[PDB]
Amino acid sequence: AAYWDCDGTEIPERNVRAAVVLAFNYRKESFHGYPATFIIGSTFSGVGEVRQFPVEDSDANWQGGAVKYYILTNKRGSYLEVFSSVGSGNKCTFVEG
Repeated sequence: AAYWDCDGTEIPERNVRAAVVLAFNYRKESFHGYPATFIIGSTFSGVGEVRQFPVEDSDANWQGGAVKYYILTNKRGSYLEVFSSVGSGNKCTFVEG
């Protein structure tokens, strides 16, 4: 199975896919503070509405507390990236299989 490598920790692909659909399920900042929204006129304007929603490295979906990893996505995931809440090395790498 594919996965994302976040600074030496595997984020399961199914968790990222779950975060895409959860991100667009909730009103802005209403599910334990998330999702963040980036609407028309924002730095994401050209890709359509983008949302930020946290993701776990474990067999669970996020629902409160510290945010260590997160996704950015548009509704269809035609834009989809995964990040860790660190500095320089924040972007996670997609690994096929």
